[PDB]
Amino acid sequence: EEIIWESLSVDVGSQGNPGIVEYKGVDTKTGEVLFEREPIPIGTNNMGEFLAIVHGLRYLKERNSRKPIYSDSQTAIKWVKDKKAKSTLVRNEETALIWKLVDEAEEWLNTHTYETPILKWQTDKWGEIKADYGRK
RNA sequence: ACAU
DNA sequence: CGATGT
Ligand SMILES: [K+]
Ligand SMILES: [K+]
Ligand SMILES: [K+]
Ligand SMILES: [Mg+2]
Ligand SMILES: [Mg+2]
Repeated sequence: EEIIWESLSVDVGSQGNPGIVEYKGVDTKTGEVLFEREPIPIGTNNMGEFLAIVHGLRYLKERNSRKPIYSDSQTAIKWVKDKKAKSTLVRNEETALIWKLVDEAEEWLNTHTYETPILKWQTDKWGEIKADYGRK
């Protein structure tokens, strides 16, 4: 603790895993929805969590904001740190779109800088992240 | 085990 | 119960 309330919180939502994936980012303090990605027909939870963080980085950088990002995904936080999404999802025609977005997110990370802290949301202490989809 |  | 990940 404690929660850094001046922050952006992101989360994935899905219908199946693998399944339809979407994500959104919210103001941690107010819950205001700041961005929401159109659903992607097939992806994994972790790909979506990764895309949500990278989109947050891009959203904050464009707005000259130094706020941190919270994610509840140990996996996606590590993938962003490594600039490499180590997903097991088959690459095929059905998964081409999510894999294109993941490839492009990695490419963005490899061509841009940021100081944004990427912080673990401590669900066990604080409850569900503010960007959660309320589906579980 | 832990994080989803 | 199933799945994605370290
Ligand atoms: K949920
Ligand atoms: K969770
Ligand atoms: K497991
Ligand atoms: Mg999550
Ligand atoms: Mg959630």
